[PDB]
Amino acid sequence: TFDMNRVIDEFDEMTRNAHQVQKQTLKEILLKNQSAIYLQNCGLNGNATDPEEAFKSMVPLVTDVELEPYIKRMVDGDTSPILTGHPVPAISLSSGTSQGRPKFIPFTDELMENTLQLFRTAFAFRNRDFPIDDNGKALQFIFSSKQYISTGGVPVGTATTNVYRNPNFKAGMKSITSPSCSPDEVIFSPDVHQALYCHLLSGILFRDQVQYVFAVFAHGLVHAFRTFEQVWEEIVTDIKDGVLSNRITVPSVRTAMSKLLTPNPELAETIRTKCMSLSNWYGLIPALFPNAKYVYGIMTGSMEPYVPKLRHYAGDLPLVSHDYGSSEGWIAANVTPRLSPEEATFAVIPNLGYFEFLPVSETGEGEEKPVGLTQVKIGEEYEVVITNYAGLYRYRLGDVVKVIGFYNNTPQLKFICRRNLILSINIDKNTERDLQLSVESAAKRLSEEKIEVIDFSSYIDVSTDPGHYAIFWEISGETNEDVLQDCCNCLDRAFIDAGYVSSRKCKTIGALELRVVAKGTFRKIQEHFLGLGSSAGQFKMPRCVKPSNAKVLQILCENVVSSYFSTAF
Amino acid sequence: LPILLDYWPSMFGMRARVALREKGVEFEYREEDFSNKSPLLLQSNPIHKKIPVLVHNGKPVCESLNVVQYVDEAWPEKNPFFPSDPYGRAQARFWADFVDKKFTDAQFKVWGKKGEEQEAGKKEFIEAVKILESELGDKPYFGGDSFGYVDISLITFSSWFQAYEKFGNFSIESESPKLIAWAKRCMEKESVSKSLPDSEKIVAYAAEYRKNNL
Amino acid sequence: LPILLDYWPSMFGMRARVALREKGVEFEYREEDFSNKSPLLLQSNPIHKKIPVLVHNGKPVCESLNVVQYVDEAWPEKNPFFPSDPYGRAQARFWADFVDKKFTDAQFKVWGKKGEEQEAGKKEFIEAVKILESELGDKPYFGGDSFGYVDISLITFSSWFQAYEKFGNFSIESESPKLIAWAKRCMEKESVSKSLPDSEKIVAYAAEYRKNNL
Ligand SMILES: Nc1ncnc2c1ncn2[C@@H]1O[C@H](COP(=O)(O)OP(=O)(O)OP(=O)(O)O)[C@@H](O)[C@H]1O
Ligand SMILES: N[C@@H](CCC(=O)N[C@@H](CS)C(=O)NCC(=O)O)C(=O)O
Ligand SMILES: N[C@@H](CCC(=O)N[C@@H](CS)C(=O)NCC(=O)O)C(=O)O
Ligand SMILES: CC/C=C\C[C@H]1C(=O)CC[C@@H]1CC(=O)O
Repeated sequence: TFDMNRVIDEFDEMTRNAHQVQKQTLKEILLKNQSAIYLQNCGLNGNATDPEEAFKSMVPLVTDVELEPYIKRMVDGDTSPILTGHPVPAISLSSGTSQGRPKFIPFTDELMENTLQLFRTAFAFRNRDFPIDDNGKALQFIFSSKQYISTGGVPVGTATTNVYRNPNFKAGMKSITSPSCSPDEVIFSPDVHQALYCHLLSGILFRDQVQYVFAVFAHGLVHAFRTFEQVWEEIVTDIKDGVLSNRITVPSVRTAMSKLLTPNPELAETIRTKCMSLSNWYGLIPALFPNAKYVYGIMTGSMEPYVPKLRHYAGDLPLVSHDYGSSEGWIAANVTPRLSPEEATFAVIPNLGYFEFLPVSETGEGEEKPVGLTQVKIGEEYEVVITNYAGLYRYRLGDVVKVIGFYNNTPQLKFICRRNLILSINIDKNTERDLQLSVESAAKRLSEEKIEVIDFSSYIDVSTDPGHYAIFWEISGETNEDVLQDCCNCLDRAFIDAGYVSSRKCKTIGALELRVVAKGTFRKIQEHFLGLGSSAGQFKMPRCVKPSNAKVLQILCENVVSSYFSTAF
Repeated sequence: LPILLDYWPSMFGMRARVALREKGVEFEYREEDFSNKSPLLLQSNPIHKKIPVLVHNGKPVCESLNVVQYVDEAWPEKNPFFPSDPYGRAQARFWADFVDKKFTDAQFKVWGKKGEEQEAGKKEFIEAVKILESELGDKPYFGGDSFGYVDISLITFSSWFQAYEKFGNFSIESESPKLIAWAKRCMEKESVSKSLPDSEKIVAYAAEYRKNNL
Repeated sequence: LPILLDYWPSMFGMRARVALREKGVEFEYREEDFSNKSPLLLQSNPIHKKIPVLVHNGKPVCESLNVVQYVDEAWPEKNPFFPSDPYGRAQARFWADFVDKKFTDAQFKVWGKKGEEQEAGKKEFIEAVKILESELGDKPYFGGDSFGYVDISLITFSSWFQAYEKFGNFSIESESPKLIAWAKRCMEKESVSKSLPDSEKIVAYAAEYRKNNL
């Protein structure tokens, strides 16, 4: 049950208690995890009296590559548990790459608990700074329309999509948000770009009740509001006659939207008139929602260049930066959300993981040993290392954060980061230039409709006979299938190597499959990841999925706005 | 050789079979005829007359949890079922009492009855499977860093999972894949890959046990 | 300091108490009103909500027999209840498991129920008390050459022996004397001589239980 005062004073005691609950976090994780095969090899067994000293001296630091094989074991039919434990409800991917290749990380229901409280505690902290009406709503560009099942019959999961499709989500979040604008099915509409258009429509549908405008990322809102900028003359026509644009085709979301539509001429007069009293949609969001108290999302790191466009979109309505963490674990929470985005620092919540920090103090990099949370040094930058409920045990995630100060006894973290960049020789390529080229080649078939490609990814499915390549597209607008088919063919045609040719011509790798996904999917891959708890060095999108990437994997199958196999070949 | 007198469809006996096989001990198996009790089982345990009992050095060890720990302590040199710390083996025992008691009455009744009870224990089975699911946090096993004490206790319940899949008409995997697939990991090991009988056979035992008493 | 969450007529609570005092711990008892199960008890075992519970290092330790092995492993330098061999260990656990099944339920029947239920439970405890007497044979105790594991397990039932004698309107000594015999022998240990409350009161609790459910 959400309650401002008791939850934050418990959070206050919590942050005062940084040491024990950090210790306890580790304690319970390993108590819950005494069986991990990683750990026998580490020489661990629990209890005793040197438990902190033990692990810091006994288990070695690890990388994504070494993390690949074991959770691969979980995912691929051998329904079998590993470095933490049990066959988890969901497994991860990570931006940047594991030597150019995909990285898996498990999800258990504890991770959901990590989330509810963080949103529980932070919403209360924001409601302390921006108090909301308990009868209103929010425009939340939130998406979870999509859920794939691994080749072993196991759920493979995204952070966000495992949030909203979870059995405990709706009842769990009832008390800590203003009621969603979207019917359940459009958030989960198999066409999320149309859902986007509907979500625009959705948060717009209770404007006077809207208490804030939300996307996890500014680029999310920026793209939403640059897409706002793309489609709402279509919306006026759509909501005018009580009949939705021909752009919308998926039956369940069309059914849901048909349940709300009746003809309404006066508001078109209305809608055209306000909206350009601004010059060029500066302060488009308080214009849209005049009762919105804030814009909520990341405003630090690599999103700092999207902050201006958003503040350009936002005008002078105060901009609040949102907290940091992921499936890989939660790290920091904004308990003072009223502060400006450039100065934004977030406080760590301590039982969501047990995390250590590698100092950068020497030159770059430097052979210093990892130090604990309260012994870290203010003003200096450390790399985050993570042990949590998500299958990471003292894992080097690879990004750098600065310590700005303390909220009582727990430290404040700032993120001037961007990319976890250094890479190495992959196998899910098909040279990056070739796959980018492939997208570029086939997409100008769509550019004929005045469309560009905002993003793209790919995947290899080797459960099928023969296995096939799966390419995924995020494009600026709805079009027909015939051209998406032509694109799939071109994408095959744009993989120019002599190798690729022997394969697919001799069908020893089956016809490649283009499933065009819808908008926001790669908004969502960014969105869970600068948000990821560590440091904003988290931005290089993995571009093709070896059976070892998952967030996008849970983002592949169900939001097939269309899915097709090359009629050529 | 130590000889196991046992009962081919008994999870409890399989615990003992799993223990000995987990180790590396050469042992002799004995099939028991409950209508025609052997003189050796009768002379080992003339009271309950119950399996499994291991006679080693000419001395019988009865009851499943008691056998597996006898297996551990009589030969404590390579793959230990217990951890080194008292509170650790504690949890293994606490959950061993859990598996053999409330979890067992829940399943016994899932494969053993019709009508009200069966449904009442549809709930009880799921909720107990739920709490193990909770306790495990995320452990690839139960009682220690490898194959362990309560893993031993429950792995033999995993042969009966298909019997609980049908008469309980469940999917204990679609509600909690964590546990069965914990066993499917545990299944790759030969202690259960050579001691656990066919599951089509376990589904058969209970089905025919359902025909003979109403 | 060890916190034992106990219940005055708990044979099992007494199992914990007897065990601890036998070893050599100074510990604190808290009387529980199971109408209002404690914040620390409800945190120790949120589902069973059952005692005895010994909290050490801030780790709740539950189930009576489970608790007395905790006693062994927690202070393993002075008074062991087990012998040195694995088989002797398993014998003792075997007979502790005996104490807990048909024995417990039988007495449960003799002072808890009446009529058709009663005499069944009456022949039952006489039979249990005879296998008992038979296996006691000669030993001053059970689980070893001195005060043992299951010594603790079954000695605590001996204050109820009065309760069993009057409601049963029996005399469990003429059919089997060497046990109650053995029992007041074991009373001379300060472990049980200060942990177990008066039997006229235990009788009276059985009478309160009886007057309530007729
Ligand atoms: N940053 C985040 N954004 C959205 N959801 C998050 C985030 N961090 C954790 N979660 C939560 O993770 C839990 C589920 O996400 P989840 O962990 O399933 O995906 P996963 O399989 O671990 O791997 P991944 O998210 O990296 O794909 C949910 O309770 C979800 O709320
Ligand atoms: N605690 C004992 C009890 C065993 C028990 O009841 N076993 C069944 C087979 S699983 C049995 O032997 N029953 C004898 C009978 O039906 O009379 C154990 O698990 O070994
Ligand atoms: N065999 C168990 C059972 C113990 C037992 O009978 N506990 C009762 C003592 S009356 C109890 O705690 N009851 C609590 C309740 O009635 O809710 C043990 O030894 O711990
Ligand atoms: C507790 C978070 C639940 C959902 C998380 C996502 C949101 O809805 C806001 C962003 C957040 C991701 C992040 O902070 O990394």
